[PDB]
Parts: sequence; structure tokens; C-alpha cells
Amino acid sequence: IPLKDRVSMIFLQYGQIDVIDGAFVLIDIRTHIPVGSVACIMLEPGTRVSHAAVRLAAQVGTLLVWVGEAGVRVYASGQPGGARSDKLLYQAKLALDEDLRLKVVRKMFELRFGEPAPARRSVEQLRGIEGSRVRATYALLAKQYGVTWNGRRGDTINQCISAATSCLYGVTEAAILAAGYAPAIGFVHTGKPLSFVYDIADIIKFDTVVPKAFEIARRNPGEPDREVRLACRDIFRSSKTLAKLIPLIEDVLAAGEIQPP
Amino acid sequence: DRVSMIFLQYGQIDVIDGAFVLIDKTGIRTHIPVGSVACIMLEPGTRVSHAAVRLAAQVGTLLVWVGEAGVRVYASGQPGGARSDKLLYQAKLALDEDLRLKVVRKMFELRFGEPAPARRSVEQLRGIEGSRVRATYALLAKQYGVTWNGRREKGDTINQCISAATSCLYGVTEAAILAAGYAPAIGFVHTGKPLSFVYDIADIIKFDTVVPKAFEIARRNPGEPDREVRLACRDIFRSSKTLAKLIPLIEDVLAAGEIQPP
Repeated sequence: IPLKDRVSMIFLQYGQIDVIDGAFVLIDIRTHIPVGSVACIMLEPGTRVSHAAVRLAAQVGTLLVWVGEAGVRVYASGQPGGARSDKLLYQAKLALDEDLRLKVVRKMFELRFGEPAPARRSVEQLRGIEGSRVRATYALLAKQYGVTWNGRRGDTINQCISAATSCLYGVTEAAILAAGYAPAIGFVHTGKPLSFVYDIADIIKFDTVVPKAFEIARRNPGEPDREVRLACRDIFRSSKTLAKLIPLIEDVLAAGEIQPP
Repeated sequence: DRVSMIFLQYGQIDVIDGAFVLIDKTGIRTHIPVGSVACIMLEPGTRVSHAAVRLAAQVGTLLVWVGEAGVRVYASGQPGGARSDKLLYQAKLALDEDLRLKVVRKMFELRFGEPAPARRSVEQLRGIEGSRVRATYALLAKQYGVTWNGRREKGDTINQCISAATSCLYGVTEAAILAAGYAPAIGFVHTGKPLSFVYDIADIIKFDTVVPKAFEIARRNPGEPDREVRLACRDIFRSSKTLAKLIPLIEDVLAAGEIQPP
């Protein structure tokens, strides 16, 4: 039932996904996927989906994400739109107003860095400060883990960061959609299909997920995507990332000081 | 730019030998011009390959999963909408009372072919629109020469056709709004429902499209069996000419706000 109670993510590798006797199944070796009990199903190259399976995924509120190598985003499908105009119009009202936007963004910063932003800065200036601090954190991680690093982008390490954060984004997009909001309307990031997903995921990214990418990349894996995905599955379970994302999305918007729906 | 919408049913969609193609229930292979349409509505019995999805996403074409002939929408690509400029344009217009009323007045004009009366709230315009529905049916009956005793295997050929033709109105309209890049739930006349903007646009399409085409079908009827007439009535949204008008109608409605469109 609710997102809080679900498995984070399942990956489907290469065959046909279909519905047989009402059950969601992958076929090469038939395999039952418990589609209602997972937040996000990831579809790797060489996977074909039937109309029935896409429909049942939407029905039970389970996001479908098509990915390529290193989990790069190909596409997603789900229930059409937020069902509630009051949630959508609240988010849009916050995004469209410059003073309200700034409030949301200052709250995102504070939660990201555990300390409030310097006072009386614009959105653009806070992005610079955030940028600078993030580049320092990657460089410090590279040093600690003994990884060669010429910056964020194909380096093994950049493949690992990509695969890892692509996982987080899928689970973040699930939660945003469950909350009734639009992935495309962001506050820090703007102008991309997943703007809001980036804003929310970036708050929490560096707790364990990006660290784990370094931990894995220092073993010099040849084909890292598989190991990274299983580490992220483990992390989402142990950290209870889903239970964490739901209230974070509402706390961030509430910073605008507009009465929520 | 791209306004065409197409349906695909009972077949496999894939990229074979470089070409984006449908292999239909018979085994015939047809090229689908994916980059040249705004939306592909995938009906039951479709199977899409990962490479087909990837090409559609590259060229920015929406995939929507629907019931037969558009009866309803079960899922959509890029959920919530791919573009913030479109979604924030719609919201801006919906949130400002002055802009909202201008949009609703444009809705009125497209529905009735003439300006509404000058000083009327959204609620009054809705009462008037309701006031005139009997007249519209009567005018279209006379336009097609079809005997008409009013809106009602339920009875009159013309009334059965109207009902069948109305059947996929809401699903196709919802698909067209998703294709134009807007939120179904953010309406202007109707508000508070998951499909409030669908209702607004579908009220226009019902008398600009559905009812005339139903009269057209009833009129040209040489006493065909009613099972066949009913099926052609249900299928009115399969025409390419019809489908192509829907996105531009939606843009025309929202453009009456006088804000520069995305």
C-alpha cells in the first residue's frame, strides 16, 4: 500500500514484462515481480513492456523508469498528473514568486549543510556557494578513498556516482509523485524534466549514497553498475530513505510560509 | 509546432534496422513518424521495446497508454509533465482572477461562435452555457437535415450515435492536454476535480466535434446495421483531421490570457 511500507527499487534486466493471470511477470524463466510492493521499477536495455504491465504499474502506484548504462535516465511512466489541483497550484505559487522561491531554497540549503545560508543572498549566489562546497566535498571524498579525481563529469568513479544517484532519483521521483507534485517544477534547479527531483535528492545525496560510490570505485570494478545498485538497495533499506523523503518534500515547500493544502 | 496525435494498437513497436516501426497483428511492418507527432496513444495489445521508448524520448514525443479508441488514459510518460514553462504558464493563468476570466470568456466564444455577455462572472457564464445547450443541438440537426426531438439500443439512431460518439471524448481530451504539456487537474470553469481542465476543453470539443460528427454519421446512414453505426460513432476520434485540431484548440484557449505563450 503506502510508499513508506514498500521496497525501494527493483531492477529488471532483459526480457519481456507482461501480466499473466493478473500477476506482473518478467520472462526471458518466468519471474513474479510484487509490483504493488515496490516504489520504483527500473527497466534496463533489452526489456520490452506490454500495455497490460504499464497499466497495472500505474494502477498500483508504482513508477516505471527506463534507464540506460550507468542508470542514465531514458524515460518514466506513471499515473497521469497530480490528481489534486490544490497541491499543484501550491507548488507553482511558490515557484513563480521570487521571495517565496528564495525562502524554499534557503530551507533546502540549511537542510543540505545543516547550517543556515549567509543572510541576504540571492538564489544565484546561493547556487554558487552550494557549487563551491560540493566541489570541495567530492575532492575530499576522492582523497579519503584514494581515488583519482579530475572533477564531476568515463572515469570509473563518475560511472559509480551516476549509477548511484540515478537510483536515488528514481526513489525521489516516486515520492514526489506520491505527494501529488510535479517533478518538473524546481526551485534550485529549473528547466529540466526532473528539476524538483534533483533539488530534493541533492539535500541527502552525500549522507551515504555518494560516499558508497567512492567506496566501490576504489576497488577498481570493471562493471560497477550491478554492485552500486545493490549497495543503494541496501542503503535505502537501512537508512529508511523512503520514510525520510515524504516529510522532507513537505518541509521544504512549507518554508515558503504559505498555508499548505 | 508538432500537433498530430496517432493511435497504435495490437502490435509490437521497436527499432529494427534503424527504423521506428509497428509490426501489426498480421505481420505487416509500418514506419511510424515518431519525431513528427506530439503524442502516440498506445491502445491495448501494444508491446514497446526499450529502444523504441528511448527514441521517442529523444525526439520529445509523449507516450500515453489508453483504452480502446481513447476511452481512457491509464498511464502517461514523463509524469506530471516534461516542461515547467508550460505547467507554470497554465498555473499563472489559473491563479490570477483577471486572467482566469479572460480564458473562460475565450472558452465561451469557441463554444458558441460569439462573445458572451459583457459583465459576467465565471459562474454566470456557466449558467448561460447551460442555458443554450438545447439550442445548439437543434441548430446542428437543421444543419445536417436530421429529424430531432431532443437529447435523450436506447432509442433514436441520432441519440445512440451521440452517446457512442461521446464515449471517448474525456480520454482523448485528457490525452491531448497531456500532449500539449498541461496538467489535467488545473481548470478554469470546472475546479476541484482530478480532470477539471479536461471537462473545460471537452465541453468545447463536444459541440465543435462530437455532436456534429454524430449528426454526419446519422445523416449519411443508408439504414446500416446499428451495431456498425454505433461502432463508427465510437471511433470518431480515429480521424487524423480531428486529432490534429485538439492541441491547437487548447493553446488558443490559454492564449486568451494575453501572456506570451511558452
